[PDB]
Amino acid sequence: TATLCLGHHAVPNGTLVKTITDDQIEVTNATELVQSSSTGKICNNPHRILDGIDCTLIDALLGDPHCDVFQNETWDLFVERSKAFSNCYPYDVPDYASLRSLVASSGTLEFITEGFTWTGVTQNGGSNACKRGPGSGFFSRLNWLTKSGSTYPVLNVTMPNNDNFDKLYIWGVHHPSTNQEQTSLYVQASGRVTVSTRRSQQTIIPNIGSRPWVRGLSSRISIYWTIVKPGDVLVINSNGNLIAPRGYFKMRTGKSSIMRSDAPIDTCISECITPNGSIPNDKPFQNVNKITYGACPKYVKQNTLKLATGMRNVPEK
Amino acid sequence: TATLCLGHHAVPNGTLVKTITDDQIEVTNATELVQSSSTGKICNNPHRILDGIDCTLIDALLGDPHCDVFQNETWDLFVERSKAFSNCYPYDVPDYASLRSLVASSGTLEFITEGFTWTGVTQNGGSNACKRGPGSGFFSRLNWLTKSGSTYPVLNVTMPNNDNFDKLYIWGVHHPSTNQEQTSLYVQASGRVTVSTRRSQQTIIPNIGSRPWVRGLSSRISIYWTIVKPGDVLVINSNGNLIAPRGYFKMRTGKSSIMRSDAPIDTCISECITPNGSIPNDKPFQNVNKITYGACPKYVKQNTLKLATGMRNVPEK
Amino acid sequence: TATLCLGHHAVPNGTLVKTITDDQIEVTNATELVQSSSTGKICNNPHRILDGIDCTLIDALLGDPHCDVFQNETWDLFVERSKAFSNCYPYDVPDYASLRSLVASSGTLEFITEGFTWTGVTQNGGSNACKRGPGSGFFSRLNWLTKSGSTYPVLNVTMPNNDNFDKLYIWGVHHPSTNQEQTSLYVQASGRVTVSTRRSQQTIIPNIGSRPWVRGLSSRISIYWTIVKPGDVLVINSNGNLIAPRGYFKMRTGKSSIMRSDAPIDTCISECITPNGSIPNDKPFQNVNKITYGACPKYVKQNTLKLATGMRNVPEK
Amino acid sequence: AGFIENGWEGMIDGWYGFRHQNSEGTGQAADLKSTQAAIDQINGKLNRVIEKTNEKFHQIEKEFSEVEGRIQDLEKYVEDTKIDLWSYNAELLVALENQHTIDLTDSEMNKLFEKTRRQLRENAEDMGNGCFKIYHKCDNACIESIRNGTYDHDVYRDEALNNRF
Amino acid sequence: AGFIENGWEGMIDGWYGFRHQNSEGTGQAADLKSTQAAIDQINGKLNRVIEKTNEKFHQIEKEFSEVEGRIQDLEKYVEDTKIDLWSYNAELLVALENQHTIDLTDSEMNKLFEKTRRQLRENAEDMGNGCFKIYHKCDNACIESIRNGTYDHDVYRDEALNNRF
Amino acid sequence: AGFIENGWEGMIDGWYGFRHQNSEGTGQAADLKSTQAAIDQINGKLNRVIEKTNEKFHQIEKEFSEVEGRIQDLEKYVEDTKIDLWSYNAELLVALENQHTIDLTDSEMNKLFEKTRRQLRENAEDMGNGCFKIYHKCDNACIESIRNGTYDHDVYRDEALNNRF
Ligand SMILES: *[C@@H]1O[C@H](CO)[C@@H](O)[C@H](O)[C@H]1NC(C)=O
Ligand SMILES: *[C@@H]1O[C@H](CO)[C@@H](O)[C@H](O)[C@H]1NC(C)=O
Ligand SMILES: *[C@@H]1O[C@H](CO)[C@@H](O)[C@H](O)[C@H]1NC(C)=O
Ligand SMILES: *[C@@H]1O[C@H](CO)[C@@H](O)[C@H](O)[C@H]1NC(C)=O
Ligand SMILES: *[C@@H]1O[C@H](CO)[C@@H](O)[C@H](O)[C@H]1NC(C)=O
Ligand SMILES: *[C@@H]1O[C@H](CO)[C@@H](O)[C@H](O)[C@H]1NC(C)=O
Ligand SMILES: *[C@@H]1O[C@H](CO)[C@@H](O)[C@H](O)[C@H]1NC(C)=O
Ligand SMILES: *[C@@H]1O[C@H](CO)[C@@H](O)[C@H](O)[C@H]1NC(C)=O
Ligand SMILES: *[C@@H]1O[C@H](CO)[C@@H](O)[C@H](O)[C@H]1NC(C)=O
Ligand SMILES: *[C@@H]1O[C@H](CO)[C@@H](O)[C@H](O)[C@H]1NC(C)=O
Ligand SMILES: *[C@@H]1O[C@H](CO)[C@@H](O)[C@H](O)[C@H]1NC(C)=O
Ligand SMILES: *[C@@H]1O[C@H](CO)[C@@H](O)[C@H](O)[C@H]1NC(C)=O
Ligand SMILES: *[C@@H]1O[C@H](CO)[C@@H](O)[C@H](O)[C@H]1NC(C)=O
Ligand SMILES: *[C@@H]1O[C@H](CO)[C@@H](O)[C@H](O)[C@H]1NC(C)=O
Ligand SMILES: *[C@@H]1O[C@H](CO)[C@@H](O)[C@H](O)[C@H]1NC(C)=O
Ligand SMILES: *[C@@H]1O[C@H](CO)[C@@H](O)[C@H](O)[C@H]1NC(C)=O
Ligand SMILES: *[C@@H]1O[C@H](CO)[C@@H](O)[C@H](O)[C@H]1NC(C)=O
Ligand SMILES: *[C@@H]1O[C@H](CO)[C@@H](O)[C@H](O)[C@H]1NC(C)=O
Repeated sequence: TATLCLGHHAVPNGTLVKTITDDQIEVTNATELVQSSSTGKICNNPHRILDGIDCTLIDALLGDPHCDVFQNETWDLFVERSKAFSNCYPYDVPDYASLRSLVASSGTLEFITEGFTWTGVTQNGGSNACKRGPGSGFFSRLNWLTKSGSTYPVLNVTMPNNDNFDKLYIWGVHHPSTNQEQTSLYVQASGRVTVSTRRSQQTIIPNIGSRPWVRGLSSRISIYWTIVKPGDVLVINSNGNLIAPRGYFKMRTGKSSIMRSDAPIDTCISECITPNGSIPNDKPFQNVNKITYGACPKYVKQNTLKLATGMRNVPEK
Repeated sequence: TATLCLGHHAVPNGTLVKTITDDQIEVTNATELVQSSSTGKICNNPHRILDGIDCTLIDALLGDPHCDVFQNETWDLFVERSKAFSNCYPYDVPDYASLRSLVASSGTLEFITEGFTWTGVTQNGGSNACKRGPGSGFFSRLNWLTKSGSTYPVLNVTMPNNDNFDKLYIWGVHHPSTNQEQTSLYVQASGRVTVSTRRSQQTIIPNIGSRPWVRGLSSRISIYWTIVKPGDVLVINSNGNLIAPRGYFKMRTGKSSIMRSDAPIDTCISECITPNGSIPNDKPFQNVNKITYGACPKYVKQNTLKLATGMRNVPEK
Repeated sequence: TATLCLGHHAVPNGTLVKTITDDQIEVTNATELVQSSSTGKICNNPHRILDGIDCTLIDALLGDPHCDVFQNETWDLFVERSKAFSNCYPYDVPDYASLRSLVASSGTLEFITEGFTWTGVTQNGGSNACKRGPGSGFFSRLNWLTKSGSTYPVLNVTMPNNDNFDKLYIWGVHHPSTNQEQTSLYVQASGRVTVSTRRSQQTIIPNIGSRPWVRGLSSRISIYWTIVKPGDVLVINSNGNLIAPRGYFKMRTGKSSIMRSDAPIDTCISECITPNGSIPNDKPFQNVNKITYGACPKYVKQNTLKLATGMRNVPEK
Repeated sequence: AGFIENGWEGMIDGWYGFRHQNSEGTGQAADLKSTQAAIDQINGKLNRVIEKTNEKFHQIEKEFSEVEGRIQDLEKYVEDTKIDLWSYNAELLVALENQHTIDLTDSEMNKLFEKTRRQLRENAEDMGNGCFKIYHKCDNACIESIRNGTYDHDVYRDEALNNRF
Repeated sequence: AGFIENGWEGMIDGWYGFRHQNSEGTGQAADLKSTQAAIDQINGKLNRVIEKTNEKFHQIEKEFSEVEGRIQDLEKYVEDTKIDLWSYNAELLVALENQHTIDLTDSEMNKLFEKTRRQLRENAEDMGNGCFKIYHKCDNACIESIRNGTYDHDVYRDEALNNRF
Repeated sequence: AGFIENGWEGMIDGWYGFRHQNSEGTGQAADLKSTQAAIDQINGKLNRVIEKTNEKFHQIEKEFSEVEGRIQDLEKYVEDTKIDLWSYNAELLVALENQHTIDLTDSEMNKLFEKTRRQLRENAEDMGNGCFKIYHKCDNACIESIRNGTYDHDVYRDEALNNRF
């Protein structure tokens, strides 16, 4: 006679996995399905990464003197840093988060200057709170209009959209610290700014008073925006406190976004970006972050998941 | 001896399905779980479908002269068309989307006229921008109040809810194009409209100025609404620019909704409506649209899913 | 020879469960995975439960005379009752729901009085609509400022945050019923209240007019709030209608929340609270409610789910 | 097995069955009990066992004609999240259901085989091709007795064992 | 099998076991190793293997007393979406878990049967009713030897084969 | 089985295979068809069978530096809901996939065993330890014939049955 024995391989040291019927079963091999680490750096390929160094996207949009390098810049991902700071005339943006989202998803700061004509007013006013070069200045994409001589007319300007794309207009309203400023700056006891299209309008009333001092100023500027579609018309009506647009930003649609991260950017390639740096995307899940951009693994709570890649390991003994 | 062979059937041409262990396995039969097509038409049964032909729900609500056919109409589903247009005094609705949602879910335009008494004012003013018949007109559910003789009193009117249901009041505020209109129309340099209940109030200040011309007018009307519950009271206070309610809409709860579609409506029966037309609901999933109404299959990305309805197909060879 | 029979146990009366291949299969034993009932009572352990008896969280926050017992109180869960009512000067809170959420999640009404100095005005005004003791009164955390003698100066007060935590300030704006009240109360034809920080500002304009009568008053107070972070500064500017803060609420982060329930509270222990009372948390699912607090089972639609805890039951016959 | 080597394209009166060869020639018949059992399990599964159609009415807007900011971003996010999760559920469910259909139908075939093998006992051998070699003369009445569960192995052992050994 | 024909309502000392008849009369005993194995798999499954209770605190409002418009519509939508998905997970999970419980307990029964069959080797025949016919005298000590895994088939073949053939 | 008692730490040319002892001494060889079948099923499963990576771009904000009220509460709620559901899917999926891997690899081992048993027919006995006792002289050429599916049981029965009985 003869003996024919059937069997399978085993390994000296296997690994444990979980099944429906068993909490821990040893298997010959298992792989890891959760990516739990990053390189600590953001890769600059294949996506276009724009490092706002000390700028926020809104300061870059408005034209803060330290952000002059971002004029007409584009990105797939705009990266904000914790060290970013503003250094211009103090301002606020009602619904800041929406404007930040609109610009971030458009993906561009391409700006086209338009021939707005403002008559009977002094154009291009600035402040020592926004120095540009050795003297006073202002945001590069805004025009601070003030009285001319002893008057300030009601401004009524029309700017039609005869193009085949949407135009984004950024404008604002000045808020003087006192009654003695509003009548020396734009000779008006009660200003108003109205900006409208064929479908909607926004009217803003300035609010006089001292705020905490920021960069030497107790006054503020509020930022507002409007979108004009092809065939529509932009109309601006004001009797004081207008921080006029100088033109429009071209709007786009696409894959562009924004992230907050202090990670450095390097010469490597990775499709998945998290605020902790780029991660591999060769696993179905990750627990590095919830904030991701690009071709990323799904975020899960688990730090580890082991998937058997082989059979039960039963040692010889 | 004898031979007894056991086996199973096979078919000349089977179909492929996916399993956990196999990417493609041939089976005798398989069914399709994703509904990927529509008839291109909306069925008028069992649901009540209201085709707004050239009307939007809001124009039907306000009383645009082309929408006079929708007075006191009801629906389970209101259908808006891409060809719909407005043709009345130009207007805007702050938070348009919420009003559209409220009315759509109520499911009715039933309107009850109330005995509001407006004294010292001229009632029923109209415009050539909203012609009704051969002459001027206005929205049928609104009352444009203007000066009487040389004055305009402050209007203070009270309308209690002694009923057992909620009342929806639609009202608005006029926005003149100029200082020379507001003092000839309702003799007032600065108008205000305040509408309130025992729980909340809304005060609107009119904004003077020219907007782009729509149907010959540079002026606008803003639409606002309030809901008065049983036991509450409606109070209206104004010193100019009031587009008064003429009564209230009766509010209801239920299955009613709204959809945007250019699909035609026909004499067929289907429980599931999508903007591409009605679809069968005999499959658990569909990929026709994400916008659905009624007893619909779940929307999935997949264009196809095959479910084996039989065993593996192994041909004789 | 001999017979050796192999088999398994059976029970006289088994239970039915559902599987992938069978709609109903009898098994020896099965357990219930859906918790479908409550005790009808809320347990006061391990969580700290604060029964607002006739108070809402906002009345407790503002200082309604019936809620004086909740001063400096804390909770893990604040419980509102359907019988709760207000009994003070009539008020409204724009975005009521957000303030209710902020306070509920902070978990405390700890209040610190600050040395605000209001000069040229009369402090601590009250009303017969908010009686405290036998005479007139007001909300305990607010200061109603009115004219002094024949004047009312513009108030400009600064209160810096030099602490290491966020400060919540509650303040409001008075809305007189008439032009004959606003000039006798705070001698001003047009009041305004501006409250600001280094990052944002709020300016409120009062609205004159009669509202439905509540507790004998046709006038109203609107409630607003602001948060001042460490290093920031609170600035208040007003020329009339200011219901001043008396200090700040200390903000916290944590597990605290709010629930609406008419269930009584008792001396028992339970980690899961629903508005129908506490429930056991020894099952993975529940269908008692969707509103839960603490270590609760997941809410499902199903009233029952049976999980086999044993084998198929096949009776002897 | 013979049911691994192939199926029968010539079997149309059921899903599972028998084919035979004896002194009277050849023949075929479906087994209706295993055919119906496989069918009942499948018809159940193809029905609303773990899922059903839900009826929905008023819902959020899913398409937009304007750029709005935060609320619209959240509405889109919520809808995309819902779709990804239901698309996942559809893939997993179909692959699980198909895995179970293949396994239940292969098992019904193996059950019929074991059922037959123990009826035959020692009077037949498993040839490794889904067939049993019966070691005694077994005419058409005998084959039907095996097919309907009434074969008595005790009246054949004396012949069958002589032919096997 | 006999374990398909029925279970034993008279077996209370375990889940799986043996029943026998010999020259000393009849008897019964549970098999504790297969009983415990089935129990351990089940007790694991009934525990937090793929799910656990999460502790939640402040959340969105889920009930409303007023008609608000878009935000409320989105809040309701988000909550309904969550409930439909968890209700689905509960149906699929329970049906999968029950499918696995039935399959693991049927398998433990079949494992005991195969285990017994190979201990007996050629000294017994499978009668098709979950029973083995043992072809040699097998007294109560013999039956326990089979039950505890110590049966030596080599001391019985000479008798058992004479009785089988 | 012998494949339950243990695996072979000495088998490195495949996953499943044969080990033998005969008159020429001992030896070992992997079975490549069952090894590859187990591998193909696993490599498929480890790939994007029921799931794939989705590419996402602009999304909602998930972290906040300020206390905002209702919108922020809803955004957080939506994200937590998404995470709990995907975390659940990951637990269930991995446990199901691991359950299927163990079951398919145990089944491939049992298939090789049954395949061998029916090639041997009556010329061998199952010893209960994953081994077949072959009752005829079977040299290295014979063992390879069994291993590659060409063993002819009809040329050995006359010897094998004399040794078995
Ligand atoms: C198994 O791993 C341990 C460390 O966890 C090590 O000490 C041991 O030597 C390893 N054994 C083998 C056989 O590789
Ligand atoms: C086991 O899986 C790992 C991946 O985690 C792989 O690197 C390794 O080569 C595999 N080993 C075998 C024996 O296939
Ligand atoms: C931005 O692009 C426009 C395109 O017409 C061009 O006119 C303008 O000069 C560019 N500005 C900068 C800073 O390059
Ligand atoms: C108002 O208060 C600020 C401090 O925040 C102070 O700097 C400013 O001079 C004050 N202005 C008036 C009107 O007195
Ligand atoms: C990176 O991961 C850590 C957890 O280890 C987390 O605390 C941190 O917030 C993540 N990165 C950022 C900047 O979001
Ligand atoms: C199978 O389908 C193909 C077309 O895809 C057809 O050409 C072929 O003739 C069909 N074969 C049988 C046996 O029906
Ligand atoms: C196979 O399934 C289809 C449904 O896709 C059905 O129409 C057809 O009749 C079925 N055929 C058989 C053989 O049952
Ligand atoms: C609408 O219904 C009310 C119910 O009282 C009725 O008075 C009114 O005349 C109806 N209007 C139309 C257009 O039918
Ligand atoms: C304001 O500009 C518009 C063009 O949009 C024009 O029609 C209107 O007459 C102008 N009005 C004034 C106040 O000059
Ligand atoms: C109908 O389906 C198509 C995809 O083929 C889609 O583009 C379209 O938007 C759908 N219908 C509507 C009007 O939503
Ligand atoms: C089974 O339960 C029914 C009630 O549903 C009862 O009448 C019957 O007597 C019970 N039978 C046994 C054997 O316990
Ligand atoms: C069956 O399960 C229930 C829990 O529903 C338990 O109370 C009972 O003791 C169990 N019975 C057995 C026989 O284990
Ligand atoms: C609330 O706590 C503060 C802490 O400084 C204390 O000054 C104040 O008196 C306390 N108030 C009450 C009602 O206990
Ligand atoms: C305004 O109407 C109310 C009733 O809501 C009344 O009590 C009040 O006296 C009226 N006031 C005026 C200004 O006549
Ligand atoms: C308690 O459960 C019932 C359903 O029986 C439900 O109607 C009720 O709303 C729940 N409790 C509360 C107060 O939410
Ligand atoms: C089985 O078939 C035989 C031969 O045709 C017949 O005599 C017998 O009565 C049948 N038994 C049953 C239960 O149908
Ligand atoms: C098995 O049972 C027999 C008879 O009772 C006894 O002699 C033997 O020692 C037992 N063996 C074990 C391992 O329990
Ligand atoms: C199987 O092995 C034998 C002995 O080595 C050899 O003669 C035969 O040709 C092989 N057959 C196949 C199909 O490889």
